[PDB]
Amino acid sequence: WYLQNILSLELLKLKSKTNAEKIATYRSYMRSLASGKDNTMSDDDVIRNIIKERWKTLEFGDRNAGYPCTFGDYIQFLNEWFKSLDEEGMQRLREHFDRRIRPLLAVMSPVDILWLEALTQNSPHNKEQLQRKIAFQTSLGTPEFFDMSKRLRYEINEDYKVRDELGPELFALWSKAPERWPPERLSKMYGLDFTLVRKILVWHHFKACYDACVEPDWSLPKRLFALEWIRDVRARKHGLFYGKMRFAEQKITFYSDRFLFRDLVNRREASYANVWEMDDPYRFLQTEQDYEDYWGDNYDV
Amino acid sequence: ANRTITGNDGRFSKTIMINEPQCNQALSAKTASELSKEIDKATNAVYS
Amino acid sequence: WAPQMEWGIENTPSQEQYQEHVPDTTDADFRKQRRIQSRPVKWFYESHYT
Amino acid sequence: GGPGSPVRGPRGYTAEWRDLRNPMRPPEFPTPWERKYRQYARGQHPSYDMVYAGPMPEIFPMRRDFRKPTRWDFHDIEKQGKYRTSGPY
Amino acid sequence: KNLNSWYTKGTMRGGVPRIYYAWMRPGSFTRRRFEKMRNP
Amino acid sequence: MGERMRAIIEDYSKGFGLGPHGHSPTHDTIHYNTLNAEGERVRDLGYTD
Amino acid sequence: FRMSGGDMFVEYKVLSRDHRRSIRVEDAIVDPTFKRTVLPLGWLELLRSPSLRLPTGYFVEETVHVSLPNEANAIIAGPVVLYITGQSVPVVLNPYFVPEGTWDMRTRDGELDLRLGMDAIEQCTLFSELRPGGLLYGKLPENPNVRRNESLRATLGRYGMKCDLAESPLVPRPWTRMRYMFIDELQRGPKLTEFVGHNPRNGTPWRFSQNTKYFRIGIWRDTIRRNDMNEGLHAHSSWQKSPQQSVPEVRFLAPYP
Amino acid sequence: LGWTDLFTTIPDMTYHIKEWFDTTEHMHNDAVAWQLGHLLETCFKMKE
Amino acid sequence: ALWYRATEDPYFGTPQHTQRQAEALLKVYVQAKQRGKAIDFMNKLRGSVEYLTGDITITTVMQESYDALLDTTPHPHLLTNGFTLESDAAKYTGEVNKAPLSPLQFRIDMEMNKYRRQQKEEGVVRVPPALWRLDTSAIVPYKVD
Amino acid sequence: MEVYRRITERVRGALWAHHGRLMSERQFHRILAFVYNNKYEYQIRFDRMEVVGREWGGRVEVVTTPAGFLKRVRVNPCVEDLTLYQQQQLILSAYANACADGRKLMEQAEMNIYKQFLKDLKPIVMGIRDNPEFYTVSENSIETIGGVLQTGDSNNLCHTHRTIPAAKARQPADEVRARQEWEQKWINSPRGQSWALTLRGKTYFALHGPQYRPRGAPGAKKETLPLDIPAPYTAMDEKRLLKKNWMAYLDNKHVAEVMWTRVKIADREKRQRLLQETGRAWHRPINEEAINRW
Amino acid sequence: YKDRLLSKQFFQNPQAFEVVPDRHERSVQFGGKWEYQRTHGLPTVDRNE
Amino acid sequence: REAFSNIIAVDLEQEGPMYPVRVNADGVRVLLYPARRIVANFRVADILCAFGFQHAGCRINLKATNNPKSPTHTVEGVFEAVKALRSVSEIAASRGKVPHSLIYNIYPYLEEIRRRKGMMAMHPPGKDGLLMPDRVVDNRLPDHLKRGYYDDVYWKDFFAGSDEHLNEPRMGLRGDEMRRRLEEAQ
Amino acid sequence: AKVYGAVPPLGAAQGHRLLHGKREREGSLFAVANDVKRDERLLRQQLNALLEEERMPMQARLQRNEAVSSHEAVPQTPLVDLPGVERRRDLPADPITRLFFQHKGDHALYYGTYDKPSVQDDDRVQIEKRVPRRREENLYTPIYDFCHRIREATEQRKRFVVVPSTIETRGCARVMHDHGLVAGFRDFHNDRAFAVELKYFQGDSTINVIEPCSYDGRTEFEWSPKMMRRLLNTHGIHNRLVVYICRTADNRIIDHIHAVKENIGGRGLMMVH
Amino acid sequence: DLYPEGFQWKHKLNTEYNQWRSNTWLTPDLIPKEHRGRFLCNFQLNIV
Ligand SMILES: [Mg+2]
Ligand SMILES: [Mg+2]
Repeated sequence: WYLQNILSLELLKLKSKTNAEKIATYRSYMRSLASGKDNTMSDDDVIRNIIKERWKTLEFGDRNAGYPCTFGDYIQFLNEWFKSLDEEGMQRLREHFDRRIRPLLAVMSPVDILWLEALTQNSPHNKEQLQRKIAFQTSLGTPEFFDMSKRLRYEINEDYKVRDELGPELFALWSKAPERWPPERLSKMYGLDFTLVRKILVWHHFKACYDACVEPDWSLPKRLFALEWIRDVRARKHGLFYGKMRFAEQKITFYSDRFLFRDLVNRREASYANVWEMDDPYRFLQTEQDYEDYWGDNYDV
Repeated sequence: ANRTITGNDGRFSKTIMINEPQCNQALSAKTASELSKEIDKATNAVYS
Repeated sequence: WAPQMEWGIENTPSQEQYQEHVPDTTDADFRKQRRIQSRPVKWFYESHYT
Repeated sequence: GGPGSPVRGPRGYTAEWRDLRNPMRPPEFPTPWERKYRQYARGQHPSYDMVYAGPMPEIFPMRRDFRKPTRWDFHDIEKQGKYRTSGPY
Repeated sequence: KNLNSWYTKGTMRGGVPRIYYAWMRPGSFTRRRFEKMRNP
Repeated sequence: MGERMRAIIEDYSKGFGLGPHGHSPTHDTIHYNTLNAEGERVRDLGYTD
Repeated sequence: FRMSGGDMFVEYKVLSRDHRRSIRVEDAIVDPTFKRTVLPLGWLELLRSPSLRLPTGYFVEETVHVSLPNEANAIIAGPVVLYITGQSVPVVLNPYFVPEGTWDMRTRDGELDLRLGMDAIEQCTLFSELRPGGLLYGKLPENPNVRRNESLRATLGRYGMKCDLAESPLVPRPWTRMRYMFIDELQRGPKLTEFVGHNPRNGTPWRFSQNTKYFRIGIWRDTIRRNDMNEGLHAHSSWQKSPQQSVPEVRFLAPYP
Repeated sequence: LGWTDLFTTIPDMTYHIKEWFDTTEHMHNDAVAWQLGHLLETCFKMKE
Repeated sequence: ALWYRATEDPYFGTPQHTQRQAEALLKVYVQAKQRGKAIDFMNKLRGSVEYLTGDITITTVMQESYDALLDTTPHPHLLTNGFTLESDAAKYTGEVNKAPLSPLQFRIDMEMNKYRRQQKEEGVVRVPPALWRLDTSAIVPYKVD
Repeated sequence: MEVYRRITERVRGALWAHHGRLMSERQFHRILAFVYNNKYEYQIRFDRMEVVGREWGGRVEVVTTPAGFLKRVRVNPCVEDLTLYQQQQLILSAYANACADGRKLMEQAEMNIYKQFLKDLKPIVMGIRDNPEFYTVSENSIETIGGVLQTGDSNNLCHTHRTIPAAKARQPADEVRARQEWEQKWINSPRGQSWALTLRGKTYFALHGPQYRPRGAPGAKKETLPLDIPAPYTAMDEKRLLKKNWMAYLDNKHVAEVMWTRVKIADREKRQRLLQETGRAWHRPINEEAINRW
Repeated sequence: YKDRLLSKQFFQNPQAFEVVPDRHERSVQFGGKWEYQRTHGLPTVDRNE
Repeated sequence: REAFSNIIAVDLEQEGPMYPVRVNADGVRVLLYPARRIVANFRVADILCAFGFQHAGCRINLKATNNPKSPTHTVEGVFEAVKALRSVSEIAASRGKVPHSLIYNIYPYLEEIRRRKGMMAMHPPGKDGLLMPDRVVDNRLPDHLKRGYYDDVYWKDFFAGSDEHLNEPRMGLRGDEMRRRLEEAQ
Repeated sequence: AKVYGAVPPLGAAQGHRLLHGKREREGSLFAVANDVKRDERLLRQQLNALLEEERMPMQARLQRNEAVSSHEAVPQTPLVDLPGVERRRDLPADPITRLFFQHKGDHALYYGTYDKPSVQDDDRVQIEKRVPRRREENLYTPIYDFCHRIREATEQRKRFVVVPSTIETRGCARVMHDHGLVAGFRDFHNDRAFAVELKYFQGDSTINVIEPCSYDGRTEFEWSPKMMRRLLNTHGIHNRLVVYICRTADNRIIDHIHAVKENIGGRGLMMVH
Repeated sequence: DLYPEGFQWKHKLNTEYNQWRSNTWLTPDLIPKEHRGRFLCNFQLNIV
């Protein structure tokens, strides 16, 4: 079933476009004029819709009757396949799970249980009473309000999309001499705050690495966040605990308004032979205690 | 230290007042080099 | 690395942890939420700096 | 060794005048100091303290923590009895 | 040198859950009114 | 329903840039189209060659 | 790191352990015929900074024959940090300090003929230059394990390389390994973090489910009279009236719902 | 001569600047720009 | 863990991995019927520094044991030496004698998957020339003792 | 930083003012990021060289990288006899004249950067004003709810300029294709054949042939046709936002509007100052009907 | 560059380069537990050029 | 509904009071002080748990036997106390001072102060970034002129159904597409 | 192979002790013993030096660096100046609108004490010293009623308070103004009193509570450094929120934070927050 | 941040957010007007 429906594209036929349709579509795609039909749907989107509804319309049961698969048959293939997984295989799996299932796992509700069982066409214990209960309760809202397909639809901060950060920026440069490319040069690219943009840079580096089929620098998150690293190390040594320091446990000292002046004139008057000296990753460290806190993790160093 | 320059700070505002009523507010070398400190330490402050 | 801390679930013996005697079997302690235990020598397979 | 401890006690130029030398003039034996250190030693190096560190972010999100069956989750009210179960664990 | 450990501070209430903040209070989280310039 | 209707409408229909008096439509002390003074100015003029 | 005449030249920075004292070296050969990196003996006193942890400047100070460069003709001194221009990670040598007589590299005017050995290559990204196809592979000392003149694809072909990267449809393409990247601030917001236990670190994120003894009467009263408010501990359960259940990683700052 | 834009007749202006910037709230440069600007327009520019 | 602790330990540890350690670990992987790890380890070894130095070497014993376990354990896409035929699989396969995979059909499906892939990625496929024919001459079928 | 961000906001704002197009925040910041990195490159290369300032006679010498860093100081033993104060001032003034020379260099460099930046903005800017629908009215013409009123005075003084040929479109692209047509016409001619064997010819081919760049050599390997981003004909960030969430739409259009207003206010301030400098405008409002009577 | 890159990619996983891929699972590594320090990233171009 | 009218909230950034709160409800003297954990009378305790306090500890009326003691008093006391509590941030602003916790935010600022030396500090000579309009530009065209204006750059009939870009929206259209408009009209 | 900072290449003719290795002199047990002891205490001395450089306060370091900076070869004599520039200036105040006149320091002979004040600021009422009418009553202190003045003036939301002027009282004011619990303060060199300007924020005061340490003058509380150190610690988190003021043997009025810094104990005055 | 922004998303109505995330939506009589659609939370009731 999986081979015929999902994997074989060549057997998939699409409704053929008329000539008028071909023209209107072309001229829509090449040059946009406002007020137009917002749909203009890519045959890519269409195709993927047909596939996902092929996953909708898949039902199990006796296959001497209509449907293709025994349930036992399905979980059998599933079991053979799950044992069959490599490292990056089950990595792809767990990513796929974190992206699709996991958020749904957070947004569920009793109101869905019937629908939740309609996926496998399994019959519940209480099915009539759940019919009644869920009917009465879904009565209290819009039908769009209650369907689990649409509950994830909006995401804050639409200016930077995860889809668009998949291609990492200027990867054809900082690949080739990663030392000449401190986090600053790239951080001018994003209109976000500091913690967020450094976070994003880490993700860029990792995506890039996995893309080029080489292993990523795991010391990179420690390098970009170095100040946060050392603050956490010294906090862990101070309050005795293992974890990451959170806000409640910060010192209650109140600095004066001008407290930063000394450091301000020290920074404003600094000077550097080259730009590498300006931002090297290790300028955070002076005493030996600094070097002992920064590398305590690698028993190599 | 000389009580030549004095100040008044509100939450978000800062007042630097030159006090030398005797010589008609004529700044000495020390007092001027001092004012260029109080002015930029008041001006580079966080809340001003 | 996290130092080992006393008065944990797998640390504390029965009578302090529960006021009852609970049998110590190396298999399936429901109270301790563990499925099974292979019981190697504690500091042998782990790295020493750890 | 502090303030409770026993006290330590105490025209021309002295012998402590000569050892001193201007940082403007090149010193005695030209020991290759690292610039960063001499910056830090005279107090002119821009500070990076623990005060400048924000939150340490979760970068790679761990795993889903699945519900671990406890003694208070049982489908029969009987299995959590007073004669058997004194608490979830 | 601070012998109370932040590791063990608290009282188990049994079933009673309480919230905690990873960093700041959630209300202070999205700053968009100064970011996207909606202010009087 | 009505309030967010109004919010969307007032936000989409608002003007921007500088007017004949050299200021924003939302500027603090100085105003434009007082008592439909421009509306009437179109009433009596009209647009025709 | 640059190439000329067939070999590498790297700038590096030698440093004491406390990083009090430092020396730059501009063009150093990267040569993997040296088991251990060699410096002029005179630097031993230049790099000695007697800190608190090392009352004498160095942890290790001894005499070795050191006849490899050219009976105790040299001195092993450790540990001196070394920062190479390309690399993010410091490399920590315990070098041979050689006097003038043992070996004298003055070789050209102003030029000290310093080079880097496998002491320091093992610790850098430079090490990946040591494998077949790299730029140091020619200069490895001859072995049974290292074939001198073979073409790269010949060598890797023997190790079992058949086609180009992900060329066969059976192996997934490298860049689909990571498709989605999870950043809380950019999408759906932060998690709602609760705990049952002593602290956030000592407890579980999970509340107790509906099957609890104390929750059953309450949940009952809550199913039957749905509209009025009900007393109980049944509030603390993972299950409740509202369509939004309490389970870990609820995104509560998300616009929808 | 256009050496400066600002002029005022108000007694003890300095106090009023202080107390005005006490009632102000945020540090975002939108806010700062408006607070400073409103101060200037209402007093130091001679509109009325 | 032991293999890491071999170079990590100050007191009992060796500076570089001895050959003894290598062939020992390999022997564990052979004796665990552990395929993936044996392959990856072998390749990692021949990519190490000790290998390039000449210190660790792949011997004939390691080599042939490696091959032994490579034969006798299940391969993901293919039938392996030391896969036992099942008489009763005829219930499904349709035949009692032969092996339940045909390398020819496997190759063909590989070609098909190659085109399906080029389509999934570029949205369009180049039609092969008329002089193009799949070369099946190099394929041999499964032999069974 | 400032001079750039002002112009970029000019572009973004204008882009939404004239046509209904929004620029993606992503894009807006990545322009600036490119300027920044340009400056950074110029810095990288600027530190390989040194500038020498010199004070009295030649007897105080200061060697400093153009960024203002100090590398060497040479001094006559004459100086050693002065005073600590005067020694300090002397060296400090040499350092100053060094920083002067360096800063002259850097400012040429920066002019160069500004030019490259403009050249990179040009397909966008000339993207918005080179369309058959684009227009402007004079800033002194009254605007009323129907449309814009006519400025009365000096019917000679208003001249409408037109950037577009009114007959069939000749786009910049046709001009570049014309340029390479003339390149080939010149090359393939007999006199051009003899010229391609000169030093001038091979300088031309080394700089401006990309086609002959060996595989793996830095730089573009084809000649590129000039980018065409016609503003009213290309949907950019408003269509994606309108499909996804209305709220982000309203916020981004709001940002563009605000930026445009701000730019316009700046232009009014500069105009006012230039008007005051030449004495046509007073220093406080003397005409209040120009404000209060609307 | 293409060869330095090729080699690094190959010693990352060999199973990317096989026409019929065998099981690819991570094993131990010879440099240490921190071996990524001596391995990672992409081959680097000489800085002069 | 009287309890929802009186709802209070608590800033949990600090997770418990950072100073002692000494406050009396009517006749009931209450002390809310910082503790290692939650310590209180069972009822007061799960009231303080209702706020999400980890580190608070609280006592009502010295000795527990002290008058007046009612269930009412026990509740009203702890709620009154909590309602008198000041958050640390609020205290810090109250004195016109910067909290130790919020200083990290200044870091990027302070960072590019340090990094502004050299070219990054440099501005283009001659150019302010403020470019005033001088002339008036209008490229608009009569419809018949733009009918075939973009035929070479793009396809013929470029402006076809475009309502904003044409004074005659229906020109250039083939009959079918003209019919479509009316078709949706009726 | 170009080398920077390494001074003449290959140094100059210096062999190590172990490498050169001249034949070891045989010292009598005397010589050897003495070598061992002098070089042992040489190492001890060095360890001391390093610890002292580690523990040096920043102010000390700055004074040192800028002292060396100005250092000349000859120790030059001070130059004769104007008749004086160095009179401490009088702090500015307005004569016409006043709490009190700012009295010149040039009049320092005219001044009285807190007990027997010289006639000045006649136009203003004079605060009276607060003393007990009978035996059982507490014996009041300028600190006691300083705190209660401020507390009551904070409850009535007043801008200015006239308050008793003694050494530790205006000490307390300077400390409170440091921490920003008080808008400002001034001593006019009026004998009896001086004035404090209160600060309000968000509609209530900046001062929650302000309390004196002792009710009597007959009771004097001494604060151990460990106690003042306990205050700073809220179950493992450093708390400077509350301020405690105290006298030192050195007659300084300090908060508990500076006291803990230099590890000195002091006598308690008041708490405020 | 004394007066934080809080929850700013208008994609649903206040009453729809309230409905989904809060049990308080089920008891409209027990809540005053100022808090009506304003709560996203579940409340426990304890009768003393
Ligand atoms: Mg300092
Ligand atoms: Mg009683």
